[PDB]
Amino acid sequence: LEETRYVFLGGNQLEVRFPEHPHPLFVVAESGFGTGLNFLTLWQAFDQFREAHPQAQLQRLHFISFEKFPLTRADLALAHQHWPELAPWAEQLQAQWPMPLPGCHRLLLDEGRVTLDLWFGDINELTSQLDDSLNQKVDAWFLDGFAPAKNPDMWTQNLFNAMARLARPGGTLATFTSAGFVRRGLQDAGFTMQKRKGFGRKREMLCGVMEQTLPLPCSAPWFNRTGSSKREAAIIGGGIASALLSLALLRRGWQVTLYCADEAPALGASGNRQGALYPLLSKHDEALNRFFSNAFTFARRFYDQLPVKFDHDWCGVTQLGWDEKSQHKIAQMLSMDLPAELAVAVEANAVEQITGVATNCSGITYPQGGWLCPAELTRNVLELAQQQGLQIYYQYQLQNLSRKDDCWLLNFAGDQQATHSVVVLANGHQISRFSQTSTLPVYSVAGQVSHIPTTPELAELKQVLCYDGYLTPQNPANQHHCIGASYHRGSEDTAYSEDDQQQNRQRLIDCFPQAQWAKEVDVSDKEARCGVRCATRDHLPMVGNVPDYEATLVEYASLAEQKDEAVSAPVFDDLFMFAALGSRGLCSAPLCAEILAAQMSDEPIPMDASTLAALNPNRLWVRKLLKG
Ligand SMILES: Cc1cc2nc3c(=O)[nH]c(=O)nc-3n(C[C@H](O)[C@H](O)[C@H](O)COP(=O)(O)OP(=O)(O)OC[C@H]3O[C@@H](n4cnc5c(N)ncnc54)[C@H](O)[C@@H]3O)c2cc1C
Repeated sequence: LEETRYVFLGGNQLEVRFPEHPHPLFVVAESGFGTGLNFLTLWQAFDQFREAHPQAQLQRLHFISFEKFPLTRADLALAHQHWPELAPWAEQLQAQWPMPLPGCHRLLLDEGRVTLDLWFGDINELTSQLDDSLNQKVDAWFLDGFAPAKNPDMWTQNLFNAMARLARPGGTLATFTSAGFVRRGLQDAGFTMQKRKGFGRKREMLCGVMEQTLPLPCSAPWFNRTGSSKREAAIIGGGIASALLSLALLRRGWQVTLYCADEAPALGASGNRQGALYPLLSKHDEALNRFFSNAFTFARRFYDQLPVKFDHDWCGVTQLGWDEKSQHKIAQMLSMDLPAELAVAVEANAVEQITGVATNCSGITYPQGGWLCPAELTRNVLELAQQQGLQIYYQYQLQNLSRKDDCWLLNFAGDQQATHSVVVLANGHQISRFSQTSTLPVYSVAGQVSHIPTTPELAELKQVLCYDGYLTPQNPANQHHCIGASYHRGSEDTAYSEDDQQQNRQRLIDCFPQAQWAKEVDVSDKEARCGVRCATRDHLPMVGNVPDYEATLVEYASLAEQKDEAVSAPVFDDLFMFAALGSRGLCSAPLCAEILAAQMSDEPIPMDASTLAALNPNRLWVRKLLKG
């Protein structure tokens, strides 16, 4: 343990650099996370640092690391037992220890003080897939793992080059090994290397620093994500998206203001009483599946950590093949062989025990999922945000935006205007109401969810059912269930429809004609909540810089043939969008808020270049332009 401190903290001059670090955030990357020893050690060091030097500018730690073969958290725990001194940190690390899914996993520890990005996979396979936003963001490197002798496999020119790419100018690195090919390899990668006495009986150790500013690669500029240098932003919003975002920004030292068109928040699509938390898995869409898996697990972690009162139960969500198409989608999902803590098959006989209700058919189950009250969540997250200093103006409806020299002029309804440095459009299905956004491949889908009274037999239902519509367990606070899914493409109408009311029960009955419990559902009270989803085909949100449609057509007019020498993606200055959350919003919103707030602050974004491109707003125009 003292050798850990020596090698990795000492080798990077961290205890000295910290209090002199002229930035709010410090970024550290690690070739393997192993048992998490190095990270815990560093975390302790960081806490001691903050405790001893409150005046210091550096308030936040960011730690990126890789593990190819993660641990079961039981083994992680009893591994952590060897170092009792670190317990108070390790416990936290365990509390949030992520599920063994591929890709990037963000953990928010110590209420944001310490951010950990765990990438599960082969580090050499993953360096390729890392996002450009990560280039030169790394202040210090822990090059660690099994000794080069006895495991040369990890130590490759690939790795050295990658470390060189991510290390910011003046950034450092340290490793326990003095091995030659490592030194010369790191020198080829562009580091300036120095030997240093090893710890105790061991021999010389290596540490170096990047003493030059290398050229930044920018592989595919049409997809690239830029932030802002300005720290003051306005959000147009009042739904879950805006709330989560505002937390994420305030956390990062942003001065935030929210304008909402309605009297209160959560009167848009986020206004439901009960809504379902679960991932959309795809076997044949890589991005979609990656994103929903990681965003779903992050979502649960986040919701657990979030210090807010909101009705909810994670009771598990069960999805039944009631017919062919469904049985088949389910089948594919089960064919992709995923950890059972994510999704697992359920036979028709087990279905009654698990859901409390007999569907007379098999299905799949997401055990970590459930229902939550989105309206209460949004409302209360916003309240928390105001405490944190969020400035909210209700009844401000944004009519149009104009770009002045250093800012954005916002023109609202009712003769009101504001002026802000940065602007984010969070406003839901109305995202397209502005000239800058009018061409976006998003569309309105109105929908109606019915509020039904609970009954002794329905009270037996322990999980959210997903069939054609969906039926939630009752929320005991109101003694009702939500049952829903009315779907109208192209419709912005929020008016109650008796047709939809009736179709909500109908779908259920139709899916389980033999089931007595289902006949219990009673919509006769004409009670429902209606809202307008903003959707895309491909089913992913649009999060990032608002692209300039015309410029994007003019430039890129060729692309194709001309893919080199291309300009960065044409974009409006300091204008970002968080939108097209679909029907899956409670799942995607937290990690999106993270991705966007990270992007705007020029910090590390917790996701790979591909899935990120899959989330990008200029997506369709760009891929159509790539060919004809
Ligand atoms: C019928 C239905 C069922 C759903 N089921 C689920 C579910 O099962 N699981 C799940 O996770 N999600 C569900 N959702 C929600 C889905 O996730 C939505 O996409 C999500 O609620 C979007 O929230 P948002 O913050 O992006 O926009 P919204 O919640 O619609 O909020 C947009 C906000 O922007 C404001 N605004 C609009 N224009 C302006 C302007 N010009 N100036 C100022 N303010 C403006 C509005 O006041 C509004 O408050 C459901 C939604 C509906 C309608």
